[PDB]
Amino acid sequence: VCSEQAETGPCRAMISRWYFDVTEGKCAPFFYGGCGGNRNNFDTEEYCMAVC
Amino acid sequence: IVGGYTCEENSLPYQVSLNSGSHFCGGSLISEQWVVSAAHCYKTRIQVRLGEHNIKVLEGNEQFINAAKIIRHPKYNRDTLDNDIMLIKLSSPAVINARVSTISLPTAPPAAGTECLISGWGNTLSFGADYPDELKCLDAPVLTQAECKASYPGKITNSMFCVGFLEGGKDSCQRDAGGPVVCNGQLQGVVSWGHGCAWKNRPGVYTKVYNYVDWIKDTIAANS
Ligand SMILES: [Ca+2]
Repeated sequence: VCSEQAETGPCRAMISRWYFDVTEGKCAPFFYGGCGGNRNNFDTEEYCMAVC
Repeated sequence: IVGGYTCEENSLPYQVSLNSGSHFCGGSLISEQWVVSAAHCYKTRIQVRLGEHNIKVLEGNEQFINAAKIIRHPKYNRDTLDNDIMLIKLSSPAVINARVSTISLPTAPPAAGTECLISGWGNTLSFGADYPDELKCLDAPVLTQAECKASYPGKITNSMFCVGFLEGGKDSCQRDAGGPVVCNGQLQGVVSWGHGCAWKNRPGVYTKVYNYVDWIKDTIAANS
């Protein structure tokens, strides 16, 4: 879960979210399409770092 | 919009943008009090922006109105994206004028080969991110059902149809969702989903507005 690539998914919305980046070892922003994708997908950076 | 061009300044008076902290989806003004968008663009709180061309630059024509009712289609499926359509009721009526106006609901289904106009402030790159400040347009044909099912085996529902180019290069993209597909003066489509943007053999998939015309009418009457 904490090692999935940031996936925007098939939907075409633009929603600011966070994922854990294993290379940088910290959470980073990405744009999520609003559906599908994977669980490496958080609303806030703090919550991301909380889980990952 | 990938592979499109900049819309003429006052040309799409029915194009809207959905806004929370920022622009995240499009929509279409269909009456002075109601907007059509996608169910997956649903948020609990939405400000609607009308009369926009450059979302970063106050030009003088804009109306900012908060949603007072946001209504996903009752049968919207979050896993299959079936019935991906949504109504927003504006909290005050929009003022109808040269720069803010209604697009007609369809009186018939879309026919393959018809050239349509797709618009939005969506990403302009198939790889990478380049979000525009100015409204983009794309002229694109409705594809046959066979074409649509062949590109997305086991994924095309009765509420979905495809517009675009099998050869790729031109498509709607992220931040375009909920925006209009307009054919011969009628709103035929709502930007929904796709595999990538403008990828070879992965045309954009859109909600078939014509299938919700009765639902739209009844919902508007139920909430007046
Ligand atoms: Ca503006």
